[PDB]
Amino acid sequence: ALRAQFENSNEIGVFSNLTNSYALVALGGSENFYSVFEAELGDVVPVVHTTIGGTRIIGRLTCGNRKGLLVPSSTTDNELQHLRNSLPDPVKIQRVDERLSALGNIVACNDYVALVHPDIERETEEIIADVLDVEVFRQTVAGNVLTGSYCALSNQGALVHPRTSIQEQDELSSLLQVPLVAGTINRGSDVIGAGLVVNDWCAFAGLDTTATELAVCESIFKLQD
Amino acid sequence: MRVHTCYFCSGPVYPGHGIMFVRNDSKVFRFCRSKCHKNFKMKRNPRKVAWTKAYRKAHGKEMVYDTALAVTAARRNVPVRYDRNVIATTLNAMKRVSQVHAKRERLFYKKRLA
Amino acid sequence: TSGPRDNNRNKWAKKHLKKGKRAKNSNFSKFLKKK
Amino acid sequence: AVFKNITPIPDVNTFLDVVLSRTQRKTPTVIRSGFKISRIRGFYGRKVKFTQDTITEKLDSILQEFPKLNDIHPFHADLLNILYDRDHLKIALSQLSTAKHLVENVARDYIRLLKYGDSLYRCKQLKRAALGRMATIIKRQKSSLEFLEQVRQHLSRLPAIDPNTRTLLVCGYPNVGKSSFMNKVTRAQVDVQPYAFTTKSLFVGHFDYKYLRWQVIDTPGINTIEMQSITAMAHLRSAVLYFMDLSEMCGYSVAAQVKLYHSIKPLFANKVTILVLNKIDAELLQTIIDDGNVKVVQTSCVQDIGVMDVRTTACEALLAARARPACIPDSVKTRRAYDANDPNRRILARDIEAANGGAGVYNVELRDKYILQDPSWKYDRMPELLDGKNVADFVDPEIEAKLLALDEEEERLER
Amino acid sequence: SHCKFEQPRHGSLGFLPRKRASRQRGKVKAFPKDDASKPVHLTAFLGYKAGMTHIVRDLDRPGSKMHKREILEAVTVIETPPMVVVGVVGYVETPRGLRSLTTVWAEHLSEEVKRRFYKNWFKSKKKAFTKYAKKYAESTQSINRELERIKKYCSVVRVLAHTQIRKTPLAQKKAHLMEIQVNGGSVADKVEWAREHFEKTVDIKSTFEQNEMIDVIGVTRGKGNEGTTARWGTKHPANVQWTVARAGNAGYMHRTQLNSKIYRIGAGDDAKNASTDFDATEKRITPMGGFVRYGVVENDFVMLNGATPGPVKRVLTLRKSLLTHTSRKALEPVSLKWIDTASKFGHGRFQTPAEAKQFLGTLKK
Amino acid sequence: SRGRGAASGTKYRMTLGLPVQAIMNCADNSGAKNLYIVSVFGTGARLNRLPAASCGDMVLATVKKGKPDLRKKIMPAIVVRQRKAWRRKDGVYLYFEDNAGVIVNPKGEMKGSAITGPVAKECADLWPRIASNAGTVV
Amino acid sequence: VSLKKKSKRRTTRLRSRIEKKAAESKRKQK
RNA sequence: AUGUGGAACGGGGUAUUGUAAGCAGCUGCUGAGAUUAAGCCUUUGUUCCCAAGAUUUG
RNA sequence: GGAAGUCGGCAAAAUGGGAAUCGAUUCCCACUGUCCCUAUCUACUAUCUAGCGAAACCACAGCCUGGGGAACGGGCCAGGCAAAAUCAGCGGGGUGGCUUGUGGCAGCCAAGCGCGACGUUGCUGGCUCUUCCUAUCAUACCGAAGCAGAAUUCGGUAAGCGUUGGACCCACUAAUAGGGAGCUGGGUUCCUACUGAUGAAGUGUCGUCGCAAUGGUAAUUCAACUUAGUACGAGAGGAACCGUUGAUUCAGAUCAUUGGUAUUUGCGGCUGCCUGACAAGGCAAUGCCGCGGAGCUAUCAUCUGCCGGAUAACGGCUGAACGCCUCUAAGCCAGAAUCCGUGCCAGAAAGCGACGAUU
Repeated sequence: ALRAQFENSNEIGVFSNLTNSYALVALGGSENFYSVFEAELGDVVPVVHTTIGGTRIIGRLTCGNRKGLLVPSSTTDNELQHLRNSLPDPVKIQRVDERLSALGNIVACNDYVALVHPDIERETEEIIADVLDVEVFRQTVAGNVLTGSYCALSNQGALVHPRTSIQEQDELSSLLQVPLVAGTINRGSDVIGAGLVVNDWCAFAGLDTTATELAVCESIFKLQD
Repeated sequence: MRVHTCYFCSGPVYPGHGIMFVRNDSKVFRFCRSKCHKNFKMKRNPRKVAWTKAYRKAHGKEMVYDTALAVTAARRNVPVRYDRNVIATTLNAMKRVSQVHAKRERLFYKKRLA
Repeated sequence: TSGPRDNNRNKWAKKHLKKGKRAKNSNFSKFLKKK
Repeated sequence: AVFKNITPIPDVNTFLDVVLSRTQRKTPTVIRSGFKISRIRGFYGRKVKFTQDTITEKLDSILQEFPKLNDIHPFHADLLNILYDRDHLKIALSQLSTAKHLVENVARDYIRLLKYGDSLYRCKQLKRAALGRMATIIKRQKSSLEFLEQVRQHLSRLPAIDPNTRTLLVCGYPNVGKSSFMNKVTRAQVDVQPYAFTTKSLFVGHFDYKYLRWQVIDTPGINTIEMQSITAMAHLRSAVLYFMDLSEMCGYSVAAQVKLYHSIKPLFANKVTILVLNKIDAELLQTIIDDGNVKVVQTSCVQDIGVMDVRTTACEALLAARARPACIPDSVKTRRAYDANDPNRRILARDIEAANGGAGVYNVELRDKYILQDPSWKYDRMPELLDGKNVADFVDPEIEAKLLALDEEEERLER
Repeated sequence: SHCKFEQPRHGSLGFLPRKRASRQRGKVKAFPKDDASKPVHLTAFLGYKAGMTHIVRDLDRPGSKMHKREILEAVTVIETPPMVVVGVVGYVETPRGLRSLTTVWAEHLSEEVKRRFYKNWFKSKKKAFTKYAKKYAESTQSINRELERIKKYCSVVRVLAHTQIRKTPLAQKKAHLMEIQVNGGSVADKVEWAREHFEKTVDIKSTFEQNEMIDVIGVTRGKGNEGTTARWGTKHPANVQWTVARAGNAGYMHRTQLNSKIYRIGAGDDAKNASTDFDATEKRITPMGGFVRYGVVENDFVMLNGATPGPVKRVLTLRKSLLTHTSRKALEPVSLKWIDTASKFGHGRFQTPAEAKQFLGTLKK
Repeated sequence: SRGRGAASGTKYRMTLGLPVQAIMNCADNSGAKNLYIVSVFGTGARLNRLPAASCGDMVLATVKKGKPDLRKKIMPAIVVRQRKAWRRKDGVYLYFEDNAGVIVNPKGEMKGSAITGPVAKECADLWPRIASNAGTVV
Repeated sequence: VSLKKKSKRRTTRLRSRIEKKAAESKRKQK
């Protein structure tokens, strides 16, 4: 568990997306964010200094896992070509003709199971299962539709709202086959996805995250070893 | 940098030219010029407006299909890694599209003349 | 905020002109000058 | 309670000079006898009113910035009691408010008489009569303004306390190792000197432990300092951290310290005290140990041994009183953490930046990291459009084969 | 009594009088400071505003909000055929100013520059410079004397150059003749450079190089006599003062646009000047259907950012910046991605007739 | 400090099409329906010029129609959609068919949870919270 | 140049008024 | 004031509108027809006209 | 976008209308160039021309600054200045060297000449407009303060540049500082100036290219990235200089793109009218509607807005006066958005140079 700030913002999930096979960072701002990501994942997975549609919210615009990556309709051809050249061959990239352009807000996906916005298109769901090779389930998180923004997923742990009930907690854990904890990030902000990006072996949160919150994320993600 | 296709006339839309309209269902329409934009505002059906390629192709006035060169064009949603040999011989395939499509364009209208 | 008449702004503008930031103009002039 | 936000109080002379200078500079100055009497009356009326407004504006600023002793946490109210005599402070603040009302009354009275000014002179002296009375009113609070400024200066020095948070009060004999324990536990730089009662006032220092922050407040050793120390523990949800000189190297007898702790136990009740054996490296204690709440932890002050253990024990006592195969890469298992000083550490784009002109000048090459069969083309420009078609729609690794298949087909059509 | 509600002045006092410019050609009221450390180089050029278009370029502007994105910018296209050097003027510094000591002319003067000296070329007997040509042929030692005078006494060397207006598709036949100060080197070096450049053409390829920052100067469009509304932007006993906004001439004033960037210097003989590395698609800078009210560009051309004073087919002067200014906008390179050559005479929709013909069906004609 | 409060990036000049007194649609799920524009942040001293806002600008808003407890606060609002056509710096002209905005605190995180309708990318970039809680960003 | 804020030269009413009221001052002190 | 001369028309390109009259059998001729410089571009096209009258100038 | 204008829905658009209170008022909805913020189009006038052709008014006229005791004026005094003849606009021109920031009564002293200074003690009208002043609200730079940092208080130089939008109220803003020298509401019962446009004339004539005396002058503020979660701080919090990127206001341009405008009356559609009919066209004070190039235009579109000296507050060097000291007396250094230039605009129509031809 590490603390980082993009520019002077506590939301690093918005400006970056992290998987178990690659990292994506925003372009045009301060590369200190790219510098921090390279300091921990430079020797493990490639780090791509990319934008999506001339935009820096790539974290909440693109959802992906260790296998595949998705981009929205507004993704330019040049940027898509840039992403393909940067990423290694065993990783596949896919454009999505989805009405809900914010893929990072409508899809929360780990390497094996993904939980999606309830009103996603059938064609989007089919191509998600084809590219991501994960089981896709339509459900809301704490009565809230933005699963990708309001829930963070990893292979060994996950987080949701503190507003969720215990029975919702148990049901979500049972449907995801991964330990799940009700918590908060960045000192009381209930946007877990926007404030946290996690791979299977490291975690990044905003610099305003409390020590208690970092301990919670470390405890659920078993990152001490 | 994409030379899109207009919703109304089905013609090319270069950068700078035309209007982009986003509807509440997040659908994006591109209009090449003010004529097509205002016609869209009055909601005139392209299939019933004479001067549109959409009408011409849907009324039998344009080719049914042109499987030119075993492949003609597509909206590829899977990007392909950059290669010179691929990039140069596909530069040539571009042209080879053009003469073949130009040839069939002459033949079709000659057939339609009689 | 200080304006363009600022003596400071003039001073570090002069500092920029004192260094290689204007050497891209010297060799630029030399290229056409020689050709 | 951050008391630093109080504006500095000028002495009576500067206050009057600032007010009168502002009246002169911000209000019109020139008038002639030949002007309509209404304009003359309005002219001097503005100066009297403007001077009234400046005075109350300043006086209200004082009255609002000072903390209302009744509405504040009784820890700070009693602390301000021992230091400042709430009655003297309250009298001083009430004198300014009574002054404020008096300044308003005189101005209202003289504005009212000015409505009847018949000549440029009779207005001139009402204004002079006005401003002089406004000034003589202010000159009478010389003592009150001077007192409040002294109170202000010492208020800005006091530490920002927060009894709501978890705390652990440290009190005991003067220079009995409590200062050393506070310095070792918290980052606060508490001065340690051979002079007795070096800590004239309280010293608050935060310490992070058990995923929480505790505010350890060190009190004066045991006068006004002793009274302030007593009131510090009077109203605070915290535990006592008494340090008794085991070897009497601090100059205070162990029996005397035990007797003092027993006497002060009435105020130390409802807390988990500590029977610290200070200066361990450098009978009566049985009665203190009989209480049970005090933790007998040796404190080798000379050797700085046991301070961490005592702090951990005190913190614990205070807390008690209050298929998914994660395929981590093999390089991750042996990745050297990026720490700047080491030479083996690789470089980052941040360091390339400072070398190549810093923020705003360095152009990061996006293309510099492409997985690509060559590093030379790494700056090439890929054609995007050609003759109304994108090159992108046609990029196919087997596109040569589709072209040859085609060749055969066109050769068939021409024949 | 004071003004109750104040506003900034409706005009600019530094641009009045708003009178018609006494010239049609842009005057250079300041040439860049000379330096003997750098030897010879010119400092200005003369072109014609053909028309303006828009381009798409990738912006490599570090720290910008749109770093490494595709941006659209309006660009002005000025046709710049090479200019013929026909004279040299020596200027001596005096306690009364720079005074033109003498002038030396080339032997062979084209009809282009000869038309400048007449209001009616056909009626004239064309006697100008005839005796000058005679004395040039007879004795070159005299001409050597004035050049010796220039290199011995004069401190500023300027070359009289005229633009080949015949090459441009302009209906005007008079060539525009102006002085370009030869900056750099010793006075002798400038005099020599002028001598070996007599009667030869100097091109924009040798004056400017596609990345530098220049000042473009010219006479603005004429809007005629106008009231206070559009001339000035308008919403105690005395006499009316000069500061009061009044009704009069609006337009046709001598103006100077500073900090203009050349995005491209293209060659007329090349047929790829409108094509970029991202575009291919063989085309010329002239838009489909020709430039509106100018014609077809067939010579060297310069593409500047933004807009330049004056309408189409008017003469502009392009000078090197007087003062160095190393703003990263002035220092960054330019990599064009696409140039628009669709029909500006209406809502054009096709770049070239070649690529229009595949989309359109077989026209009966 | 409210003016550019938590912007995380500068905004390019955009056509202003929502002056004061404008009435415009609420876009979040907090329960408010309509908004009335009271003032716009970052307007200087221009004589007679009506204060105006664009996409991604922060305004002072009053909920004309909506939930009563959502009202009685002059709350900051982020204009996310605008009917007036504006030039995106890449050259394309954009205009959404309705004027929409979201109720937000002065810091820059809204009271709502999900945005109904398209979101301008200019709005989503000056306000990462809106981008985080947006459904479709165009 | 004057190089002053107040003119050193005086008006005829002003110069006449001095002898008007300077004499009265001597009358008053008498 | 006999010239890469000018002008009036004509063709072509480019644009605007939207598929004409008629021939016919909505469809085909027919993205046709009409307009296109009056402050659009071009012209081996035809026709036509100019090496003239007056005034002031050392 | 939708009365944000105005004292106010005056006037247009909705076709004017729904509910309340006493036709009026209010409210909610609706509409719209009243407004943000103006742009475009048409006719007439104004412009020029041919003909015709007045009147009011008229001591004489026609530049400004200071003074002329007043009444300052145009004539007088001292200055700035001052070059024919004119054209089109617009209407300007037909009473103290006062005063300012510090109240009234009594007593005690007492420098001094019965007073007696300072002290000291006793008590209750608003809508738009050019310019100037500094007595500075903000911006620039400084000094002091418990001024750790941030934020802030007071004071100095400083008028270069800004000082808003709405019904004292509430917002924005860096700030909403104070004053000097065309119009409307409630309350009492000719010439001259300014601005543009020509224009005879020395210098032989006509031109081309230039010089520059002088006059004017322009840019202003904010926040965003590092530098930073660093200096500082127990902590809370948390800057700056260099470098870079945008925006507010202002100024000057331009029409590639976008919107607007329609007499392209360009094309098409609808209604009615006109020849027997299939057709054919034409007409309707711009019949109505859609699109509509070109032009014009929009902070409704795009572009552009720079560096050299001298100083003020103030910080110092050497150094006397005054055997020490001292930023000052002789000298010197650094130093503000300040002053002067550069740059930008005009070009003396009575300033000038070079070149070309010369009946």
